[PDB]
Amino acid sequence: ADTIVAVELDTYPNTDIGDPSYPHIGIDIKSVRSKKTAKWNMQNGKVGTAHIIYNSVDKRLSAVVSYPNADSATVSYDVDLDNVLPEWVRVGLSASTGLYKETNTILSWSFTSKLKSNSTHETNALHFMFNQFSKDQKDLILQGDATTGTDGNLELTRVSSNGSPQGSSVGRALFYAPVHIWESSAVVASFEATFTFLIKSPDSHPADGIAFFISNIDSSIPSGSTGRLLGLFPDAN
Amino acid sequence: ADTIVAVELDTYPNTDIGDPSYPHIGIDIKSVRSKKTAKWNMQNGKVGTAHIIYNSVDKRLSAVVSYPNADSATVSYDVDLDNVLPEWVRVGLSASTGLYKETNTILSWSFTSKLKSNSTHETNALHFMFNQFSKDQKDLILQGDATTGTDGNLELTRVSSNGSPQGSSVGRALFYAPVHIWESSAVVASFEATFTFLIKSPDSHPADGIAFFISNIDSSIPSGSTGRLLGLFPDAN
Amino acid sequence: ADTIVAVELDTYPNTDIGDPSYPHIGIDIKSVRSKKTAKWNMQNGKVGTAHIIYNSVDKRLSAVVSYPNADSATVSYDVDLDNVLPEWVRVGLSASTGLYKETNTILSWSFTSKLKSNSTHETNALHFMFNQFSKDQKDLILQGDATTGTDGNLELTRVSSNGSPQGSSVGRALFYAPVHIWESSAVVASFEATFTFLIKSPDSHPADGIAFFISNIDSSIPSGSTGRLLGLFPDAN
Amino acid sequence: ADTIVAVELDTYPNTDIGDPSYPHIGIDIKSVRSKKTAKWNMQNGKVGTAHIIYNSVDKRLSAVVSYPNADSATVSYDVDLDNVLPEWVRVGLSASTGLYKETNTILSWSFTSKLKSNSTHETNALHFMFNQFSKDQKDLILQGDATTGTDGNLELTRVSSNGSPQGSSVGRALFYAPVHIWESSAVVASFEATFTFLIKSPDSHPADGIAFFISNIDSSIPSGSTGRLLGLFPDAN
Ligand SMILES: OC[C@H]1O[C@H](O[C@H]2[C@@H](O)[C@H](O)[C@@H](CO)O[C@@H]2O)[C@@H](O)[C@@H](O)[C@@H]1O
Ligand SMILES: OC[C@H]1O[C@H](O[C@H]2[C@@H](O)[C@H](O)[C@@H](CO)O[C@@H]2O)[C@@H](O)[C@@H](O)[C@@H]1O
Ligand SMILES: OC[C@H]1O[C@H](O[C@H]2[C@@H](O)[C@H](O)[C@@H](CO)O[C@@H]2O)[C@@H](O)[C@@H](O)[C@@H]1O
Ligand SMILES: OC[C@H]1O[C@H](O[C@H]2[C@@H](O)[C@H](O)[C@@H](CO)O[C@@H]2O)[C@@H](O)[C@@H](O)[C@@H]1O
Ligand SMILES: [Ca+2]
Ligand SMILES: [Ca+2]
Ligand SMILES: [Ca+2]
Ligand SMILES: [Ca+2]
Ligand SMILES: [Mn+2]
Ligand SMILES: [Mn+2]
Ligand SMILES: [Mn+2]
Ligand SMILES: [Mn+2]
Repeated sequence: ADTIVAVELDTYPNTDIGDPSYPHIGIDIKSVRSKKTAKWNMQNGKVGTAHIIYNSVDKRLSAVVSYPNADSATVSYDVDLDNVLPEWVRVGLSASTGLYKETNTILSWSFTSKLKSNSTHETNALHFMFNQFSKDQKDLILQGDATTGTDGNLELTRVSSNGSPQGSSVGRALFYAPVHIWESSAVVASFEATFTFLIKSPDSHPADGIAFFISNIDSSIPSGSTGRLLGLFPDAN
Repeated sequence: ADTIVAVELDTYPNTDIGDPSYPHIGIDIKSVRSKKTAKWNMQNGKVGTAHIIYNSVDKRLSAVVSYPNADSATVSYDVDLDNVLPEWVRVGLSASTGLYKETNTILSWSFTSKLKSNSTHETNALHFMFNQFSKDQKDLILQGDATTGTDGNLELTRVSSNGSPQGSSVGRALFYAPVHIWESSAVVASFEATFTFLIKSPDSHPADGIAFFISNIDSSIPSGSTGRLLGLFPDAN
Repeated sequence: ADTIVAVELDTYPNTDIGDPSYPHIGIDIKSVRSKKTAKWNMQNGKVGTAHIIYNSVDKRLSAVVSYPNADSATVSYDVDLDNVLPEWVRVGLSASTGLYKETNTILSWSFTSKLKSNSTHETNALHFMFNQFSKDQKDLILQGDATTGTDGNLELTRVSSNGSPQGSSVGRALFYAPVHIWESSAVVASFEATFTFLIKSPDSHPADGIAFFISNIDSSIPSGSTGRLLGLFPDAN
Repeated sequence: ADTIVAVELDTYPNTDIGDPSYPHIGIDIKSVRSKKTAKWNMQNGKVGTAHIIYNSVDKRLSAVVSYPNADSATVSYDVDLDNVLPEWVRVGLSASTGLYKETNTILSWSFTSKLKSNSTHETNALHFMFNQFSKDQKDLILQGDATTGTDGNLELTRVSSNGSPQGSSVGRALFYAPVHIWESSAVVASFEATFTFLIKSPDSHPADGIAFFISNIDSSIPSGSTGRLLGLFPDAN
């Protein structure tokens, strides 16, 4: 199977697979059953911002999700990504819907990764910033139901011609270039990601969520990973 | 054939195809026969720096090449890249040797491209920076004789186990992700590239040169493009 | 007197001092009487974006001003800033009102300057980005009527408690640190600035405008420079 | 007195004030008696690199110091800078010598700070990068014995016309613009700094060290702070 590290923005409480009984953010290390979660007051129809950070000095993956004028939700987990991911990865966004549904609309996405050796200063970096998505956007790999360009946004899951979100949908967008996330003899490595999103739904209990993820380069949507599996995992183990 | 825009650092005067009678820098728009050149005092065995810039307001492709303590060489050409390149491209470095030879060693390479629409501020960007090259560097497409990792450098053309450069060699490195270089309704677009290089040779007249280039995404080394064709063109038309 | 280079967004046609008979953008080199202008269709009450660029290879100061869905206004002028400005400068925004008036509200302001020598690669840079202004924002020098913090914006000229703009107002904001804009032996130098703005007015002919400017470090608002002088010049020479 | 947070690169073991018995790196929060230290194998005459990082999610100040081909030294301390520093600060480098001495030569210094509110995305940033220092470098405040420009370097402490370091010296360089390091309602704030340095000495036990520091805006060298006090503190409390 793929190898996945992710930050989930999980809108739907699947208590039969260990979710808490409320919408939540979580750190997922090789399982949908998050290693750490925090309560998240998702605001239906408002634009939110997610920030994700990591560095190899502290070996701590952290995320903060906010809406204007409200308390943020923050979650952190101590993990050494050298012990989890391959050296080269792709980074992406994923989302899903199930019985219940929501738009999984990405309005912007930026990412930076740095890798520094002990040679003097000698540091490599990748940075991208999408504030407008186009169709046929050749620097993204779209998987499943994801589309780009409608109103300049990335729609990870299916929406009808008028903006009604559909159930049983899954889609992802991966940046085209591989990213060098760690190296045996690097002095320091770090990354950060930010995205803004609009989750809107007619349902009183929207579903299923959005995730930022890091995977093996050749990662693909696992069969059946709509709904609670967020396009990331083949099962709930 | 491919579509190529390039800045050549041309070490060898091929006067039978229109080169001036001295080493030179040049702007190449769909032909090896440069649209503009400037005299270049290449310094055998020293580390040089090349800077390339362009923006869609001025529609001027410019380059400056320097060595410490010496005068720089600068060349500029008015060209609207919308009229030459496809919207999506790859960017790369190319080099060659022929009867005469030189190392075509790249010590660093950075690139930034920005594309801004009239939506408020709404600007997309790509930036990469390689100050150390690794082997099996998955964010580069290596073509021909190019290799990475030896002493942390990118060797575009063949060098023997002790650093002796070989004749009749050609090689290129392209960044893996496509780059969005223009768009129909962009307000402004720009790019810049910088690389540092070490051209060393036992020959009194080193050959053939290094180029930074922008091409169709699927560009490959044209058959026979060693020597004076710099890995870029199939012929000298 | 101060030494000023500026890009003016001039909302009011002062034909008695050489303005064209329409709102316009202009390049001002040591005089309010622009060296080059272009027609500008300012949209009362809409958010606009201004981009300004310059580099020492091309020696061309260019600006583009846009509103969503409309044609942009662009102006360019060939000038070598080594011949006009001191080596060290401050950068800022200025605005004014006169008999007629408008809000001169800055929603965001970013700036980057780079200066590279021929030492290998050896390049210095300054970048700032304000997307929210606070009061008592210690990295800005506010002059005249300019205030910060109201709704997170920079109000260059006076606005009443309800947002009504006032006449006969002038104000400026300068970044606190001096900027090294050129050097005798630099290989390349460049800068860019971007700001977003909201000019709104009850008048059918709003006045007077906004400018991005570069000045001697100790620049101050010239006496009497409300109105057509944009907070920049002591007279219309 | 001033308020100081610093990362010390302490070359001389002052065991009478709590230093360990070896050269060390340390995190100093309002005292020269570090809250955390790590052993540091300083290499006389070699160029080292220091990296310092902090973010408000994790509230952890960390530093890593390296020389090519050797193990790095790393130290970290959990501290919420909101509880220690004023909202607005200056950032700087400091160094000293005493009875024993060393060059405290800075070859490069970069810094980035970001402050993001919950307004959508709305983030402010400052970045500077000095790879060459000039004299009369107007974006630095030099204090004490610090000078700039000799061979393009920043010499924090006194060196004779031939490069012999002098005892009983202290000097600092602060970036001119204040930095907004925290805010009451920010969602996330972060900073990073990197510098490269050359500490060379004729002494078998070089002294006293270099520090990166963050202080009240109006900070000045405390009287008598040569030697073990690193230009930072008035006493060893
Ligand atoms: O979209 C929400 C949720 O919907 C579906 O799950 C619901 C139901 O169909 C299941 O039988 C029960 C028990 O597992 O859970 C729900 O009530 C699935 O599509 C699921 O993946 C998704 O999270
Ligand atoms: O590497 C320099 C140069 O070498 C070869 O060209 C030389 C010779 O072989 C040719 O007959 C003449 C006339 O075209 O030019 C040279 O002297 C080629 O490999 C060439 O592509 C290359 O530039
Ligand atoms: O704010 C617009 C304009 O208003 C004032 O100028 C007007 C008038 O008072 C002057 O007598 C005439 C002739 O110069 O021009 C205007 O109609 C001034 O405040 C001026 O600076 C400003 O641009
Ligand atoms: O530069 C090293 C060190 O030198 C001086 O301290 C030495 C000596 O003069 C003192 O009497 C003893 C006891 O405190 O310590 C040293 O051996 C001072 O300049 C000191 O600040 C500095 O670290
Ligand atoms: Ca769930
Ligand atoms: Ca040639
Ligand atoms: Ca006017
Ligand atoms: Ca000490
Ligand atoms: Mn969950
Ligand atoms: Mn040529
Ligand atoms: Mn005018
Ligand atoms: Mn100590």
